[PDB]
Amino acid sequence: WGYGKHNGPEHWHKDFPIAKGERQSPVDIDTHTAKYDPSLKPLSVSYDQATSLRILNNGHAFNVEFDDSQDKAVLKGGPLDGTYRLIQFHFHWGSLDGQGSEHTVDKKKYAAELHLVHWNTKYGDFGKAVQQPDGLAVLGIFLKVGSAKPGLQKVVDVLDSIKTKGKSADFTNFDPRGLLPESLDYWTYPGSLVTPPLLECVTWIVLKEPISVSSEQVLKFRKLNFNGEGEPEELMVDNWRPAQPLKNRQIKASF
Ligand SMILES: [Zn+2]
Repeated sequence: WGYGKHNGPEHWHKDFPIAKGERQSPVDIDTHTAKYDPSLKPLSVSYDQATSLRILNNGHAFNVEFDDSQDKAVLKGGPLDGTYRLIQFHFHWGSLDGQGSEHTVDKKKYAAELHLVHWNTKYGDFGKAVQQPDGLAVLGIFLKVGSAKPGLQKVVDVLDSIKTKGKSADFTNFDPRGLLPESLDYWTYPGSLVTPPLLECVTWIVLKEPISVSSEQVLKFRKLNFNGEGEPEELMVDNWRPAQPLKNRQIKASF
């Protein structure tokens, strides 16, 4: 599985039948169809005590991992019930500024998309959570090309060290609060992971307001390799999946 012509998203179903399930992600968010739900509570992002450990290239993206042995970085409120712990955050981008996001807004595609992954602590470990319908909460943030995101530079600068698959590097004292937009207005629907196993255990929280990054920032992302060290170089670009059918599900808005 990958994003190539032969192992791309159109092929995942072979291996992962759930690929053509009822609550697959990503999706196109029709803003005219989204339902304003007044019963929706404000998001509660507590990341002041966040502990980042490292960054690694897993061959499909680069993940910044956090210490989730305690309620240090959590997400609550909104459409959620109980506390969700931050375990990792990563991105999805394109070969061009014209594509890269997972989710689309009225068919519009962004440069990239940030996923902050949290797991329902009632289930004890990530592993068990991914086996429940209310197992995960993923915070989705759109990235547009414009002005630099100061808070993102610490990450861009470390990319050289994890160019190939299986590389990792210590990445302590990184504050995720620097990647958040000003407003926390969101869209929410019941979905799945956007990559295999594509388990349907995610509660998506898509922020309305995108953050901007400079052309130079996103460009460094495109210098990554899907391949392992000493193998033919395959640039890590377009690690996104085509939008899926909403199939009855309803997209709710907090605004
Ligand atoms: Zn993702």
